[PDB]
Amino acid sequence: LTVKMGFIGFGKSANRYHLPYVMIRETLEVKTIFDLHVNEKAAAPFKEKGVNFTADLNELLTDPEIELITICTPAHTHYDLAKQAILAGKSVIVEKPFCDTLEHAEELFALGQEKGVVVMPYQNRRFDGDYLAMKQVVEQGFLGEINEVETHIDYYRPGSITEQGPKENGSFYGLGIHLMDRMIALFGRPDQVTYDIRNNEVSEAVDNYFDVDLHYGSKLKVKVKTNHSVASPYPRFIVHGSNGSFIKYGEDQQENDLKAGIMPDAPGFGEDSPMYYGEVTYRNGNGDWIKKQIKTPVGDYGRYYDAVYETLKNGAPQLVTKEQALTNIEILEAGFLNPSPSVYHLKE
Amino acid sequence: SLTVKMGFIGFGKSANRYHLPYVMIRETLEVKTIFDLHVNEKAAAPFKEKGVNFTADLNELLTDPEIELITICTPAHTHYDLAKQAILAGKSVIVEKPFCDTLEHAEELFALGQEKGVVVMPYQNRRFDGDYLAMKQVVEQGFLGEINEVETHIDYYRPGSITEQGPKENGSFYGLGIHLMDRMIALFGRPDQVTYDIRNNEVSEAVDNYFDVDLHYGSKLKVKVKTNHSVASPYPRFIVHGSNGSFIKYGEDQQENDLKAGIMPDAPGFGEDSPMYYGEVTYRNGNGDWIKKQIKTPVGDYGRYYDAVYETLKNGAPQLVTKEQALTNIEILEAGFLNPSPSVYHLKE
Amino acid sequence: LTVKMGFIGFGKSANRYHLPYVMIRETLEVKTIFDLHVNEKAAAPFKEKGVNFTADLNELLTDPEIELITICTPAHTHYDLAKQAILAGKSVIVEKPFCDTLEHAEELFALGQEKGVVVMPYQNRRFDGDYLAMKQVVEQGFLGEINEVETHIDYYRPGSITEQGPKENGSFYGLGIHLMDRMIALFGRPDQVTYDIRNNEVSEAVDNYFDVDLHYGSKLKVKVKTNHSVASPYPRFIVHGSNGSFIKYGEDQQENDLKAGIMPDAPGFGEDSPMYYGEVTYRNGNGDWIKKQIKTPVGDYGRYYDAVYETLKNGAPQLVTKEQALTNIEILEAGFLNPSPSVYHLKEN
Repeated sequence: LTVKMGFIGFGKSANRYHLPYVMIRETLEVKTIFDLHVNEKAAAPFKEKGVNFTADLNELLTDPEIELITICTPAHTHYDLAKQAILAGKSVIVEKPFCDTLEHAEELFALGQEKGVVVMPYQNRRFDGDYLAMKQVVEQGFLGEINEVETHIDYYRPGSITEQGPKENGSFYGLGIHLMDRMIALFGRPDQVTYDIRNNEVSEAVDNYFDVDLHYGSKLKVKVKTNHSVASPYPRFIVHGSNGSFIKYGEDQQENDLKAGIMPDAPGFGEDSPMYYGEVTYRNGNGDWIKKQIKTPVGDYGRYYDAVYETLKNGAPQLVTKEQALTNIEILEAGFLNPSPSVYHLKE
Repeated sequence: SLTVKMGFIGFGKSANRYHLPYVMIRETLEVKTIFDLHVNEKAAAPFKEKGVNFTADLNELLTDPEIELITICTPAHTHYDLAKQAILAGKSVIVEKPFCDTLEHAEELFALGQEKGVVVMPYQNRRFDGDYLAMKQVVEQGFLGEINEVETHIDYYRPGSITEQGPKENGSFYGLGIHLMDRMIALFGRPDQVTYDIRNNEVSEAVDNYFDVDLHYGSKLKVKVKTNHSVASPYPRFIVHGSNGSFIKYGEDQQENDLKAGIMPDAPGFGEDSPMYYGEVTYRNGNGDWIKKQIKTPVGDYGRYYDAVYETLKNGAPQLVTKEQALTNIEILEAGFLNPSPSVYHLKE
Repeated sequence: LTVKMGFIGFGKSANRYHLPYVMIRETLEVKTIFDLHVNEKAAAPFKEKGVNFTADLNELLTDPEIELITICTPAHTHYDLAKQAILAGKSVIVEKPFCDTLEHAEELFALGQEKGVVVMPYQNRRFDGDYLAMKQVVEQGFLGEINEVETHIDYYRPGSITEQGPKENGSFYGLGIHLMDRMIALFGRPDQVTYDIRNNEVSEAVDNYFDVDLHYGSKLKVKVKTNHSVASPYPRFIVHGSNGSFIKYGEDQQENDLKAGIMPDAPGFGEDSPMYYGEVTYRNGNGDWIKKQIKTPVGDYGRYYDAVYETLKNGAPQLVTKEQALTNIEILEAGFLNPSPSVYHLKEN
């Protein structure tokens, strides 16, 4: 059949990274959307087609037909709202931040398990085109024993981050979470991490820069990096193995396209530019050098929902696991355990 | 009966190239009869096996109630005369370039079609060239913001090709300008005034083989249609500049070349652009970040002109080429010869 | 022997396009520099080396040792200061605008001739690397009969020019002057001109855009263009002839290097990036197609001064002739005689 879901929040986030992908997926049915201040203007198209709007949370929470809820309200509300949806017996999707403490994250996963429902952080970046190309190469084996993966998210916005505040407001908490998440889901939990978190423009300002390494033994390392003053781009992904390398330039364009007004069903949406296809350079068993492009997999944030669907409807393992989510939060937090630059050994 | 029954007045080169190959593979467009004083029974045989009937009467075509659409591919000088007969006979008409011999006549045809309750349009297949559809897609997606300029070319490196003097109808502006401006007019509308630079840059007294024409829209935007017969290194096929970025596109639609080479519309990758030729957009988002992208060139298919006609006749879709677009095009075209080049012309209104 | 010179103005333009080049040349000796408000800091490096500074103009004009003066003072004051210098028996170099009125320019050229001195507007851009490459290709003949040249100077500066003012402060007077001067120096006086001058952002503001055509008969035209909203650049030069084309991307970096603090004596100064080397695609007598690159000649604004040295030390003919100067002023002014776009026919000369 289909999955009936509801939305807690009808703001920017829900209208850009969620509804567009979901309103096009028939396996998913947006029955109710909640918001204390629903923008009727934008609500109009949705009201037609059949979705119901309300400022009554209880109305959404106690809807016996709704089985999934996505939380898009501002950060501080997530933990409390997630608990209410779990209490009401509905599976839950939480946009970052998942919670503000590792303890609370643990509890959200417990309550979910104790109520027989799925609870997961929204990790749409697991479906960026470039990441998918990188993941595909690593899984296919071409490069052999992988010794290093470098992943970036840079900008040329000098002077954009000058504000002073808590760690929750810097780039590591805003961007680092996405980069590490998809690398963790691929390579697992690292044994140690090194941090270089700071602001290369205004020392005392919240961090707008980070260079974090995830160490797996002595052979493999994954580097997540962000710099707000990069005019000429680094590859989006760099992979080096015993048999070869994989270098991919160009970032997934879903976000930019969405900000420009292009919807998920427009011609060529999520498709990468041939000039940005990653290139593999490796040697086979015979010792010959093979050099080809990897057609970037189609970028599609909607696949996150397709995954939730499979989990709720056909028992498929959930996309984001408790271990991945927690490992991620631990790393994130340890980043401020000691003065940067620091080194941190993962629990257990 | 779900299809649109049509006929053809003329079985010459253009019909066998830009029309029939596309319509004979479309279930919705049923070609019932083809008129022509000299058919060539050999070139016709393959069509008769598919159902189309041939005749040299013309009155047989304009006479039966089954035919509701006629495309005129006959020589230029016969277009007005024939379009009028078809319209008066109660049929919608598609006329190849040129629509008419004069503006007054063009207005008459549109007026007649209107009082007979039928659709009348000039054939504008180049509104479906791949490069054009890419440029059009970019303008519609708004990456470039406020557009200030568009340059569109149809150039060749054929020195010594145009050398004979002749009437305006025989030159490059009349042969290619119409196409270039028509698709641009479809996007931006009727301009305020036009600038003309029309001549032959090899033999002065000969028919024009070169043109650089600017369509002005206010003080902000202008579209430049241009043609030169002595260009070794090609200009981009399209140049679009706006407040937020640019779109440059090299390479031309290959439908024509493929057709000439014997490749039919149903052939593998027909109309598909070469990746090395994908247009490139360079713009900056609201954040101020610069973005460089390639635009997967939309498939070129002149057959969509007939798909649009089908939707207009069978269903109620708006016609592709409007009366305003067609009349604005003929006017600018004729005005270009009103005064000796270089000159400036203010559109009526 | 050297040419003893003086400067009327110690502003930024004098410290950018003049002194850096002249201070590294033995043939040119900078004696005195005048400015109503010279800042000692920027002057210190000059004090030693032997150059004297004065706040009294007459101290420079009455110096019998000086034979050449360069006017770098603000526009409005060019005619008057140029006249005084000439009346003092000095040859002068005037930065744009040469004069405020045509009659005045004619007067200076007359005074100069009367009292045996050289009078010329400063046109350093006749030495931009790209222009010299285009110029070389023209002289060598590869292209055959030249049918068209397009030359640009664009920026991506949306919302930059927003104030209205005299035509004198617009882009055509500011940039067009340089673009046309070097084209006139090569192709001569055109018979008619085409004008498209406006501000593509705020119609009422001073012009920030121009597309101007110089017509040479019916075969050749030179297009000079400026647009402040161009994200993906046009070629710096485009040349098409009966035998081939020449496309040159990439602008001369002297201005940028100077702007960045690099002096003319720095490693590779004036040298072009191999990736920006212009390309010629032409056909030889045998019909063979030859694709070659043209090593961009070294850009060097100081060559304007070497040219001045040769003319007044030896007998060399001056770089900028009065004909070239007056023709330029004419085209410049005729661009505002009628509302744009318009057409103008140069006076029979």
